[PDB]
Amino acid sequence: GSSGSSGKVKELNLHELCAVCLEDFKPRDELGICPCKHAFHRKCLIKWLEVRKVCPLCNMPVLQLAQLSGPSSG
Ligand SMILES: [Zn+2]
Ligand SMILES: [Zn+2]
Repeated sequence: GSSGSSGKVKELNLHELCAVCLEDFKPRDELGICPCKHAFHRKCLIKWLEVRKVCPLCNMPVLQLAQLSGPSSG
């Protein structure tokens, strides 16, 4: 964990924080958006998907993309 509130900190407050790692999302790292209106770290997701092929937020089974994006289905 983190403990040591000290020094001047200037980090715009937001209402969006990862669920797997629980760390303020950063632009430097790519963000993957899910069909459940939930975004996560390209790493957090990929990994979390291995141990649990579900969303750590809504907890919905995301195996196949229902939406008709491309003929890459079959
Ligand atoms: Zn994360
Ligand atoms: Zn979700």
